[PDB]
Amino acid sequence: FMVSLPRMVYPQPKVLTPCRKDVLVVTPWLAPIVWEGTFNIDILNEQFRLQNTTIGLTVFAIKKYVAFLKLFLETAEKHFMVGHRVHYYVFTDQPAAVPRVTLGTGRQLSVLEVRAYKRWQDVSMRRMEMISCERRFLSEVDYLVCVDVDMEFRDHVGVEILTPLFGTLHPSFYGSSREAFTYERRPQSQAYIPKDEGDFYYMGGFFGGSVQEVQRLTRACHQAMMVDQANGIEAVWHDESHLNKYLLRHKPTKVLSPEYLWDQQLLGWPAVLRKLRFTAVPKNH
Ligand SMILES: O=c1ccn([C@@H]2O[C@H](COP(=O)(O)OP(=O)(O)O)[C@@H](O)[C@H]2O)c(=O)[nH]1
Ligand SMILES: OC[C@H]1O[C@@H](O)[C@H](O)[C@@H](O)[C@H]1O
Ligand SMILES: [Mn+2]
Repeated sequence: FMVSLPRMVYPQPKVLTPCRKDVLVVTPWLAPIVWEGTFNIDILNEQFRLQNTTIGLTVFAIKKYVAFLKLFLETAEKHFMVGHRVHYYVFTDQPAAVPRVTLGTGRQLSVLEVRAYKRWQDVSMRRMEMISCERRFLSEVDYLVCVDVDMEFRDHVGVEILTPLFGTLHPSFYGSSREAFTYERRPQSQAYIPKDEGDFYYMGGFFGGSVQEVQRLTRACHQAMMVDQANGIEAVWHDESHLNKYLLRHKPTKVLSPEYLWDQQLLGWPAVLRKLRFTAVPKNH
């Protein structure tokens, strides 16, 4: 049950003027595409705080990638869901290497020890299995957001993203035609997508939703990866290829624009991006 919003004074939405004319702001299945200009964060904050929303954030930091946690967590404290309840879940092979970062009120961090795989591909792929921590998340958070750790927040990432299921437009492909997308193209893989299919190319480094929908997604991607392994095939972009297949066949209820996962060194700051909110930290692969 949702109580009434309080009185609020803000600019009237004008029906005969779009918030953004340069970009697509709603998918053909009526899911908002979240860009700056399209939302009033004060209305959204009221709606979500009145539900006492708790957001879980998962991040994996295996092997050398523990070095990214300090900046990731400190910048998450300045920009990710401030004002709301947040539970960080740090999955790592080295619990003693997790930095002690100071958290704001209503925010907590859990360290979850996992095994390290040798190949960076298996580390990245096995997050789907590891996420699908099932009973624990249902009890502790309302939404789960799953991200890469080699990143920093530079601007607001808030409750405008929350919805039953979302993916994020990959920053290298948002202007690309679908035949250029790097989907898995071999019909022998479960992740296969033909050249005449595909809405968007979603980034493996930032997806989320309600706990139920995220567990559906991660279970389905982990089962599809197991089928490929048993067939001796590994998708071209690993868990990202499987997430793309899943989101083609289960449309997300919101799509985040590339504001939400950007790489300034590789792609600069185009005018269609008013804000760069969560951005790659340069590293040597
Ligand atoms: O040795 C590794 C390799 C991968 N990762 C995790 O898997 C994510 C995806 O891998 P990566 O960021 O290397 O992929 P890229 O963004 O460079 O394509 C990393 O952000 C970490 O969260 C990790 O922790 N340790
Ligand atoms: O083609 C897809 C690839 O695009 C890269 O630009 C990104 O660094 C990889 O992680 C994978 O997403
Ligand atoms: Mn990454």
